[PDB]
Amino acid sequence: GDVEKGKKIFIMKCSQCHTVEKGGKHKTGPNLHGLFGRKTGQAPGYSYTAANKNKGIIWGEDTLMEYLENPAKYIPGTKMIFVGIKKKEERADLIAYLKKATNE
Amino acid sequence: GDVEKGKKIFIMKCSQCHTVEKGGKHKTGPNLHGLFGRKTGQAPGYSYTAANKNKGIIWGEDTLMEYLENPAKYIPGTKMIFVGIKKKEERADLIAYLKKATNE
Ligand code: HEC
Ligand code: HEC
Repeated sequence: GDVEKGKKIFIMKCSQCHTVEKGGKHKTGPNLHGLFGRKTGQAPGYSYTAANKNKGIIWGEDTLMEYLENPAKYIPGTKMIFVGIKKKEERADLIAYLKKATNE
Repeated sequence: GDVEKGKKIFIMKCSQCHTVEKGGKHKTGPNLHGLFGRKTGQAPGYSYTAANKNKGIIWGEDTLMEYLENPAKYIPGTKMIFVGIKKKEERADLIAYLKKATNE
């Protein structure tokens, strides 16, 4: 994969709620440093909600791929609400941009 | 409705297949200039497939909003494939970025 494009994807779609760097802060979501090979729900200092902890799954390329591919199946209600809030704002911003750009 | 954020979303999520500018090129998808207030399937010069045309739907703020919220209502199988191909590439670039950034 192209890490430079992946960086832009991460900024746009995740960085509002997650940091990746060693010792980076917990925000809406947990810091993700050390994620690869860690069991779900094991970021130190982050208060997970009921669903995430009870998996027994190890994060890696393949589990991330399945996670991202059908998030609704696996994300808990809390994150679903936060994500839906961000997606509603993104839609309104996109439509705002389109009504400007396509009529300029 | 933040037009500048809307632009960034458009670049990331749509600009591979769409232009918005007057006289802008048709690419995988139709140029979008003048979209608002136009019926579905009426971009001049563009070769559509069946499942979009002859709707009688007029594009606007609300129909665009529903499109983004419920794409199954509007996107044909052809576009589903193009978008699914794109999302897979996105997932691989994001995962590649994460395996670098979360291990730095
Ligand atoms: C962009 C595509 C991403 C990616 C790759 C991830 N997120 Fe999130 N995340 C958020 C919250 C509140 C949680 C915890 C939910 C709970 O309490 O159980 C998470 C959790 C994750 C994980 C699991 C981490 C673990 O340590 O087990 C992963 C891998 C993850 N996220 C990746 C919050 C958000 C958002 C808030 C609106 C947004 C946007 C994202 N996350 C985006 C992404
Ligand atoms: C980013 C979220 C967007 C937005 C806002 C739109 N698209 Fe696409 N698009 C693609 C193709 C092949 C078509 C034609 C499908 C067919 O033959 O019917 C479209 C169509 C649209 C429309 C309808 C346009 C019309 O004139 O009726 C609209 C409003 C629209 N798009 C907006 C192809 C793609 C992609 C290829 C992988 C990508 C990505 C997008 N479109 C993204 C977006």
